[PDB]
Amino acid sequence: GIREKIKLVSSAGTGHFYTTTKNKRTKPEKLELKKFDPVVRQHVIYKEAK
Amino acid sequence: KLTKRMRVIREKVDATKQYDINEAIALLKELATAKFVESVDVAVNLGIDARKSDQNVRGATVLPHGTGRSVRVAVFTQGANAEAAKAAGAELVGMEDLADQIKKGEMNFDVVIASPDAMRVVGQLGQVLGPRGLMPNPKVGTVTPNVAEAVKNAKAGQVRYRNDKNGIIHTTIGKVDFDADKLKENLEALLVALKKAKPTQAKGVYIKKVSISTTMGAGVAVDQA
Amino acid sequence: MQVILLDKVANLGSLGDQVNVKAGYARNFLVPQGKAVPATKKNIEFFEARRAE
Amino acid sequence: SRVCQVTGKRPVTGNNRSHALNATKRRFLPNLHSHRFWVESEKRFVTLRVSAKGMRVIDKKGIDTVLAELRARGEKY
RNA sequence: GCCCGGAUAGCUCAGUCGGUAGAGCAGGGGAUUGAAAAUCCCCGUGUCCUUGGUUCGAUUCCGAGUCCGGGCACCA
RNA sequence: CCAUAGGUUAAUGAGGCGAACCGGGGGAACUGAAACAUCUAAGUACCCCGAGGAAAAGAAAUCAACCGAGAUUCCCCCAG
RNA sequence: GUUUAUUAAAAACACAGCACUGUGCAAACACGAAAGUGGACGUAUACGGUGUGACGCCUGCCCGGUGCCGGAAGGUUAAUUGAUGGGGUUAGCGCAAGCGAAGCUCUUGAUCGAAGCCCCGGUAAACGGCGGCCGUAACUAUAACGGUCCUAAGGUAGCGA
RNA sequence: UUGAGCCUUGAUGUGUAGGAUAGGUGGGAGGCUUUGAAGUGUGGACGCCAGUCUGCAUGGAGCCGACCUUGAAAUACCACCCUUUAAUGUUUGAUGUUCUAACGUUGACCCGUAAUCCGGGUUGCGGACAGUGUCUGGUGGGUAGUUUGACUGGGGCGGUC
RNA sequence: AGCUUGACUGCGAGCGUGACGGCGCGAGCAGGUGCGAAAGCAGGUCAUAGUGAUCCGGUGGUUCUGAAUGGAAGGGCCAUC
Repeated sequence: GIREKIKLVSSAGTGHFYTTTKNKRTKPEKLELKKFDPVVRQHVIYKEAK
Repeated sequence: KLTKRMRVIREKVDATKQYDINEAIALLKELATAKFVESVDVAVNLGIDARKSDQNVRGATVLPHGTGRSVRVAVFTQGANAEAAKAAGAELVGMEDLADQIKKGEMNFDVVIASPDAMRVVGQLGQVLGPRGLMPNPKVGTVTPNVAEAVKNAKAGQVRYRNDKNGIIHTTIGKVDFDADKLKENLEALLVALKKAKPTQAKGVYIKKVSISTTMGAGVAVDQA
Repeated sequence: MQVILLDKVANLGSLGDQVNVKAGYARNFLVPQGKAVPATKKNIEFFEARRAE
Repeated sequence: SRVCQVTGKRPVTGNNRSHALNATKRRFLPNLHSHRFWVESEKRFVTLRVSAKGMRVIDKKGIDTVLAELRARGEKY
């Protein structure tokens, strides 16, 4: 509970996305990190955060 | 309520009719019987929530035929930006250390522009420019390092548009003396602007109703599309 | 229904015309008495002859 | 018996399908109404207990056309 | 899950179509009576639940969120 | 008033019974799901109506798939 | 008087009486899918339900919860009605990516929307409730009395192991 | 006749400094008046009886704007509209009354028929209500089908899973 | 403390522990990255608890299927609620 569940979406044209969780309480800012992408096969920016 | 000079032109427009941008420009020229060159105005009821920051239509646009009027610009820069502002075409160019003198009696202008590194001095005491829409803001396109360009666009015929806290927006688009075709290009120049400034969360028809009018005249329904 | 009138009647008087009247005013007072008749296509032409002839 | 003397419609059995889908036998009692019809070919108020839809069928075909179908199947009015 | 309303001083609550937020309870004291009662008044320790937006200015108006009160929806 | 309702008489037929099969209108529970309501039991038991020697169905507004088949019904596969 | 025929005949039940409440006739109610009938071939001094239980003296305090009888500004709200938006198909237009009229269809569900509930005012001879902690009457003890506990009010008479 | 949406047409806004019952954004240093204005005199009317608008009319040839103030400046004029409100109209509904031809009639009368049933007819009284069918929400032990766990120093309680 | 994202994707011989389901470890290999001069290290956190089987649906991606054909709906697969 409390610690909601989010999902980082690929900034690329791909629809791939990774799942995870964050602390909406003290971390409302939009999360952004560079991870690998099985579709494009290249580390693309991953934003989107609740 | 109204006078004949107003009741005479009212019979020249059909309240229950949505004229076209091409038919509105010609009819508008017949809705100006005043004793002076009236200005063209176009209002529209944006289908957005004016009470939501993420849904505010504000910015600036350059008319393809100007506004047809002189716009005395007053820029406040610092350093070399002072010369670039003067040689640009600005009517008056005061320094940052002499910003209080303008408030005294040297307050005669239509628009004010300033540089980012000079917003902390003009920001304060802006109780005279804010309520008069003369308070420079990076949004209205009156606050940028390239003041030399900003002023040129304003002198060319650039008009600013900002929807009120009710959901309506009105801006000048020239005079009535202008030719029919001319006005059309100017009117469409703005219509395409708002559509570009339309918020992403904006739900429903962004353009609910558009109407043109003069200084001493009535309004006319026109299809923006 | 449409139905044709035979008598005069109120707000529809003409002594012969097709007016969209509710199935209630027709099948209850009009026809069931002698002031209207169902337009079964066989009557619209019947009374039509009365007009010309 | 509550059965239309024209359309022949009669109480059909069914089930009260509730939200939880609980079967419960029931019936759909026809909307019969004893109406007094007049015949111009007999000068009489022939009353017949027919349903709502049964009356409309008499409007198109005709009270005389309906009765003709009754005396044909033994129906007495 | 949807929607409306409520959360205001330590407690119980009144209030505004946008701006010095009051009353009562309690305590100390005062006024009043010759005096003890009563009565009346003064004295206050608030980001008006929390985070933003519009505004010269938000307890208000709007958006999101939380707790709580009412109803409905709710077949993994 | 006409006309009907009604009354009388005559002819014909019907009424009943019956082990099964058949069509149609009605239509469970126990039980199983190791409980239990969806579900299953079952459109089975039973009640009722009608008919025949068979009944019922039946001569495509059906299937198939670009090649055709050609009413319905019954049996065997398809296929547990 | 009646009752567990066949282990209980009793303080149980019934009882005249009294009270509340429902009922204006095609009554309420009851037996029935319906018709119909009973209630009654009666008409509020009637009838049905409930409660108590001759008589005598009397029958208090309390309306929050749960019910019943009414009213009602605002709020929420079913079926029905089907406003917009999106999607599928395709004549045509595009050399192609794509878009795409009419019609049809799927989906999404504004507006129209009464009760009800909440709310508000009553009713306790309705279902029921009618208790806790302290201060005090100048010998003790108790508490006429005065606050509080916010649950609605907190035991009149009489009686009492 | 009227409650609400909708479309034009007209009103409409008393924080404070103050010439004064300032709606917010924009255009805007002039339109307005001899197509007969201020300024006075009345009717109608809004209303916090503060003050203002307006037809008619008297009169007859002016009235204004940063003004020095106000966070924000014009009854100087003109637009897109909200708050509030009024009148035509439009649209979607609501309420009540009148009428009679369905329906109802356990009112009267006649016949079938020396018959309290029933059916037909006539008439009177109600009347598109009532009632009923379908759908829908609420209500619903009157009634029906069931659940309400198991471990456990017997079970229950407690606790546990 | 500086620099950053290996909490990455496709496998993983072999091995441990359970009736099973399941879970755990795993050098190393291939592709694409970060840090360091480099040798190398990184498939979350010292490790061991911080959890929810199935069915039924929603969302995005993938022409795999597309009940006459060409699509679509739906379904299956991957990610995810």
